[PDB]
Amino acid sequence: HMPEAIEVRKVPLHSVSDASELAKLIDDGVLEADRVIAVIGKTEGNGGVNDYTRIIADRAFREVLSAKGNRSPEEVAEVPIVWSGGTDGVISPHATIFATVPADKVTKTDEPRLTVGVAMSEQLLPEDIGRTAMITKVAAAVKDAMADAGITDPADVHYVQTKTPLLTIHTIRDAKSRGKTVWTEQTHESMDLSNGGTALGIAVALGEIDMPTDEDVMHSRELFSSVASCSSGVELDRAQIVVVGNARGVGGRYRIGHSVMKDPLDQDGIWAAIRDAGLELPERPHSSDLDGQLVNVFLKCEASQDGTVRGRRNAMLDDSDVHWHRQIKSCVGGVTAAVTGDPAVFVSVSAAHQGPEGGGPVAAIVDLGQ
Amino acid sequence: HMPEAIEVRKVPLHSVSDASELAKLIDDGVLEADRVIAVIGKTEGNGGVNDYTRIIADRAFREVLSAKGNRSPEEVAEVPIVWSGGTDGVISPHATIFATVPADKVTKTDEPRLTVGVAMSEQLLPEDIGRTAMITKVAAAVKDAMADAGITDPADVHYVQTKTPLLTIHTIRDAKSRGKTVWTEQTHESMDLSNGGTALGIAVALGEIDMPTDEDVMHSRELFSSVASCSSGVELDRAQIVVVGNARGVGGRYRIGHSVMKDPLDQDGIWAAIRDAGLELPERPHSSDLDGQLVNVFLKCEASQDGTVRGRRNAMLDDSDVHWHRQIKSCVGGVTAAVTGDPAVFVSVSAAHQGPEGGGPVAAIVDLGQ
Amino acid sequence: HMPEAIEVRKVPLHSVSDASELAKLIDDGVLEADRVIAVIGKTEGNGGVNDYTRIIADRAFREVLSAKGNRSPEEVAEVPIVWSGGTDGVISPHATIFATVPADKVTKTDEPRLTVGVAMSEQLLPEDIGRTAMITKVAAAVKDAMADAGITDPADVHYVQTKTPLLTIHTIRDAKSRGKTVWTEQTHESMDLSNGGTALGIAVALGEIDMPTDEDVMHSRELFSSVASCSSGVELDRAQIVVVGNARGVGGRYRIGHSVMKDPLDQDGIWAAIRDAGLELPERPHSSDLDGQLVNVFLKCEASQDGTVRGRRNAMLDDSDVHWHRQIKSCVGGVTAAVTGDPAVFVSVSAAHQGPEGGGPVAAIVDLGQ
Amino acid sequence: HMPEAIEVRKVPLHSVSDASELAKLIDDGVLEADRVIAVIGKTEGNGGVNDYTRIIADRAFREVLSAKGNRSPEEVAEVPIVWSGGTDGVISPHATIFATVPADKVTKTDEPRLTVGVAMSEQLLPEDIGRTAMITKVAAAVKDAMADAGITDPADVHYVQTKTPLLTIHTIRDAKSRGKTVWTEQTHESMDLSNGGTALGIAVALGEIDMPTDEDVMHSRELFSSVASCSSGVELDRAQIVVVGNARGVGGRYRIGHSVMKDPLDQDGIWAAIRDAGLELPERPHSSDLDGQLVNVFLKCEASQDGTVRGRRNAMLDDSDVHWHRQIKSCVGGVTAAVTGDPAVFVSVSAAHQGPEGGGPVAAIVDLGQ
Ligand SMILES: NC(=O)CN(CC(=O)O)CC(=O)O
Ligand SMILES: NC(=O)CN(CC(=O)O)CC(=O)O
Ligand SMILES: NC(=O)CN(CC(=O)O)CC(=O)O
Ligand SMILES: NC(=O)CN(CC(=O)O)CC(=O)O
Ligand SMILES: [Mg+2]
Ligand SMILES: [Mg+2]
Ligand SMILES: [Mg+2]
Ligand SMILES: [Mg+2]
Repeated sequence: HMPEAIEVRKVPLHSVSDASELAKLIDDGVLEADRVIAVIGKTEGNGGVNDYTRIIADRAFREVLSAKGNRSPEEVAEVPIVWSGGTDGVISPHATIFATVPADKVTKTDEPRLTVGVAMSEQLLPEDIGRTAMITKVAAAVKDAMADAGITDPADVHYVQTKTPLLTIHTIRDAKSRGKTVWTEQTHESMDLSNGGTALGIAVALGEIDMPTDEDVMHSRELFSSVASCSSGVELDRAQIVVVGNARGVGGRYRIGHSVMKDPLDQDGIWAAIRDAGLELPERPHSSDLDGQLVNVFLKCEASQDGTVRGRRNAMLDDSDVHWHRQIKSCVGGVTAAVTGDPAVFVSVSAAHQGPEGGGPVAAIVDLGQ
Repeated sequence: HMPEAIEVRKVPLHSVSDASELAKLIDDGVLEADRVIAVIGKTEGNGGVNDYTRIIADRAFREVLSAKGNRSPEEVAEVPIVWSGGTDGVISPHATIFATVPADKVTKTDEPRLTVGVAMSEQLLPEDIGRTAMITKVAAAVKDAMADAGITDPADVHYVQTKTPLLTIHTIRDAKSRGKTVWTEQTHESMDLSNGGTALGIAVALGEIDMPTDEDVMHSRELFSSVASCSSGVELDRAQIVVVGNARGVGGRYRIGHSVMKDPLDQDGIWAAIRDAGLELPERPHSSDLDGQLVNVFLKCEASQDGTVRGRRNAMLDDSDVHWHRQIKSCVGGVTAAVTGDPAVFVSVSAAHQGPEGGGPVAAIVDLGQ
Repeated sequence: HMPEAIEVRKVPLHSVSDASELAKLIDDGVLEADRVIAVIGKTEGNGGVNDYTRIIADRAFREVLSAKGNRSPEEVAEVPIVWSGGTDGVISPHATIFATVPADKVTKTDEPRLTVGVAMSEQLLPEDIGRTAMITKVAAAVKDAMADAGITDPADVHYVQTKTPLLTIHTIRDAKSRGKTVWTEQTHESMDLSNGGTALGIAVALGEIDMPTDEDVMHSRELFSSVASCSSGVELDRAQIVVVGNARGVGGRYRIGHSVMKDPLDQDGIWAAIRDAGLELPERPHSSDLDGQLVNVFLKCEASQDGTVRGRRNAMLDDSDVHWHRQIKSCVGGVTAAVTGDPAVFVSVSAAHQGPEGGGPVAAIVDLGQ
Repeated sequence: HMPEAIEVRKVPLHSVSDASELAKLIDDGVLEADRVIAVIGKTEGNGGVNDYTRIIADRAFREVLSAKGNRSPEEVAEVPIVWSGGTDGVISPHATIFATVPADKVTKTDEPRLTVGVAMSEQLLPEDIGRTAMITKVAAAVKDAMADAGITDPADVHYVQTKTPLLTIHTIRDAKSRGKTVWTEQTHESMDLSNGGTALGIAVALGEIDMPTDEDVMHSRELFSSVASCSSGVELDRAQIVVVGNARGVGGRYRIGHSVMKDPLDQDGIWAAIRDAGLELPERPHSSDLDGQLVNVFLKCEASQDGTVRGRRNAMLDDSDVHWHRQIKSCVGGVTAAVTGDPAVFVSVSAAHQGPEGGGPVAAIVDLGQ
């Protein structure tokens, strides 16, 4: 329960089943396998429903964690690992690894430094998905995780990465066998609904919004969290919550900060996250100012329902050829990598209630040590 | 033959068949229909072979030019109009209109101001496409156009927008009936080949490279033009050349400049084009510095054959789901619109021999008047 | 109001903007432009939202009808013309033209022969779409059209081709300005909802089902019409109904029949439609038995929500790369063209409440004359 | 070297990583793991370059073969397993398993019964791919495999399933380091080239054609094998050949036959393969005649370069949205499954020199036992 200092490393994936850079970090003593508490990565699949790159990476990474540690494959299975597929354009497949640091390697400081808390919610039934029961169950797990990270002020929470169930053929039918209804009968739509409801639960937990109603979900886009990054996948019947923020008195060399991207072109929002994280930059920063101190950024993007960016129409929402999810991801990947100078960026789509409409939250993790 | 001063206006398309903003410019006396000499735009189709948005726009625009002028529909048919389809991500459909200015509306100056020259090459036979016969025929038409713009120094050419034939079922077979071979038998590939060969012809005309050989085409990517922007489409059996540069002693309020984007994230390359065009900007510019003085940028993009950007792997070239053409366009659309602050940007793909590999030329047109 | 004898001709489109075969039929005296009462065709676009091939064909065909007749372009605009885009696989672009026959060219018979009735429903408001108000307004227009065709027994209705509104940004917002809700906020989904609600209205009008409830729409797939073929498109704020059946005492040389395809592979269902239309065939027919007597077939297809065909799983519903609409269309295009021997077949997708789940209605028009 | 009797079983895949039906066949004593000599299956990925479903299935199947047998994972790695991805439309993921039968389970007969031979070619260098060196190396390995199956008359070869290298970034560059050229620089194209050259090598080995020249490859489509089914994938630097035919004096209960599909709608070609395999059927067969005696069919399909089927134009080759590979696969999947009544059919694309243009070979394996 007490927070520990964190080591965080961003590593490339050299192929779909590659975990060799994790293995290397362990071999070289940078981190200990059994101390890996979360992994959050980008994989090269389509970013849709039938994206099998997520399970390939998952197997490769868990295999390393089981092989190089004393944890059993069962214990290793409980480690939250979130793979956001789809690396359209320049986005480079990668994983960000979070591990606790042994006491004999930390210098405690009163400065804010990175902390991580993890929680699983109560079981999320198909008829919960996208409705206020999901919102309340999420909210309670987010408070659990926040406590687990040592954080009492929501202002010190900067990034809440989640994973929640989808609605499948199997679960839609289970609901129906019990005389329950589901919000939608399509798998694809349910990913966006699942993320959106979860986001609302985050927003409620952190005091960003009042408890909303069922009719708000997917509709009242003015209600949102400024720190939620939600993902979904068949593997669970609960929400997995990873809270990332800062705490004082922990030590460590990393710090997290955040802002929002107001729209897909809002580079200044990204720079604002980096400054918030504690890097001192010029008034007009450039990627060349970073000198290896930016570990990663994590952000959400979306096409707004109004079909416009900076007053100009685009055709993303009507495009039956290439889903707007993939279009906007590629676009924002560029806008983001142009700030960071590094195409290994965590850029995710499906952003309902995650940041303002047409935008998204952005978190930055920086290295403030020697 | 003598150059005239140019008025250039960028207008949105509000729908696929909309030319109302052109009609408005004519009604309001900004330009005269019969003085429109070129149009270069972005349309909302797929950007591929079966993109019928190009012909829809074409009809809409030519209808206005015929209705509001004294030119016959035949004369109006000779006006070069280039539609680059595919507006992935935020890119906004639009057209940039170039028109000559009556003598009683120009103040002649020795400063460099925008000039346009136009030429059609000799007939380009199917077995010419992608080979040195195309290169030589292009080169001669580019010299013709350069002369037509009043430009003697290639250093004053900043943007050469072209349109060249594709290879179709019909033409591949014509070649064969005469006992000729073609470079490739696939329509899709032939668009990229056609643009690449044309680019080489531009590079030869301007002294950027020595005359290459057949085996160089599509292969020697170190050979390229820094001003070529080439497009292709079934409508022609000749190359249409639009040379855009500057000349002194013409007058007008617009000026063009250029640079190259070294890779997809090279915002500084875009800013370099804008400075070259004559806008004085801060050392680290931001879009908010532009205050309506940037008319448009025109640039090419591509995924490099090495599969990497700033040393990080991406999976664009292996992606059988969404062609890398569309991925990179969306990405670079974002990177570009982030510089200009305006999603109406001319961003095109198919860049062989147009700028360095993985990059492309970028031209900027700025308004230096009151 | 009284029914007339019908001439029906299926013509290819040689390109996206080609109506030359219609022009030819008129020039050769096969039919009169002013007597064309409906056109139903397949166009080569993507079959999705951003399919601009439908408007191209529409313009080309209406231009012929206005040029070669005495009807004004306004009157010609009232002719129902339905374009179902997406010709995946072998499906060949084409149009089926229905025209009335002058009295001096008909031999009246008591045999059932083809008749067509047309109606427009009351205005369909955005909050009607997919709900019982749509169902009732449709139902009344279907009764209107049935009467217009001279049909009193629903058993003589074999094919009801419709066109209904979609929900757009504009209409979703109009609803909201009046304090109304809409069934869904996504354009793509609303096409399927619009067709499904319309189908239910057809089923109610013909006595195939009892009046359903709002919650049935898109959900109770056991409720369906065996003759409905519904399509949607922004051009209208009403439903356009084309009823095609038979009546006795009219004359003419064509007759229509129908059945259902129980699943995507149900060739026997197609053969059953052809027999029902009045062609005498062997017990096990083959395409070579048809000898030019099959004008066309018109049918719907879909992937079932259970993810299976003849007890075998497929992955259509999870496929984020190529929408199942396009997969199933291509599949059923083959299965269908294999029966008819002619790839010009009207195969459409979006089949909720149109035929049993995983299947669809199929109608056949045959030539029983000399 | 001497041929053995063969047991062949077609099993579904219930998910991407499922080999449970293979495991079940082994547990139930139907076949022995160590006697599995080839597996040929369909997987649910995109059927393109970035199809990771093939490696998932591969791992799942080899894991079973290693776990349930005495072969080492190294020996199990030598078993030819060919996964053809892309199950567009109704096609159901599945694997066909071939195993030898112990002598105490066979009744020797002079009737033709199924035999399998396997060979690996000499190393295939990048500059071999698509050229006559590939053709000769293939041809020799096909003769090797034919001998390994006990077949001296090519007329007894009915299906030759292969796997050959692609050209990658890595291999294209290796070629270049040795001062060699490659046929094409694009991975996607090289899959089709690789299959086409291999097919030609099969055709040469079996006496179907004379040795062709480099310029014939991909161009002279009148040259083809009537039994070749070629696939490609990064895993090899040699061709893997699986010859399937019949031999007399072996015994077993299965027999193979073949024909060709002349075009995508040629159901009679499929029925001809089934008859050739030895099933007695009515003059006009129907799927209901099969009564469980059809194990599987294996066939190739393609869009012809002339853009037509049974004299009607389609738009497959110009479609930049959904590649014609996927369109034609879905179409032919339907046409095929309609014959077999079973959506688990091996339908593959990339058919240059495999069957006539616009068509493909089709082989059928039937169970003639009790
Ligand atoms: N809900 C999700 O996981 C959305 N994912 C889906 C996927 O990862 O395949 C896309 C993304 O994260 O950008
Ligand atoms: N060769 C071309 O015209 C390439 N075009 C093709 C098209 O416009 O549809 C894509 C682009 O210009 O970005
Ligand atoms: N609702 C529709 O019109 C469905 N359409 C959409 C389209 O035609 O673009 C697809 C089809 O008819 O097969
Ligand atoms: N060359 C190949 O393996 C072609 N494959 C590619 C793949 O399996 O992903 C498609 C098919 O076999 O139908
Ligand atoms: Mg948002
Ligand atoms: Mg380039
Ligand atoms: Mg149905
Ligand atoms: Mg073939």
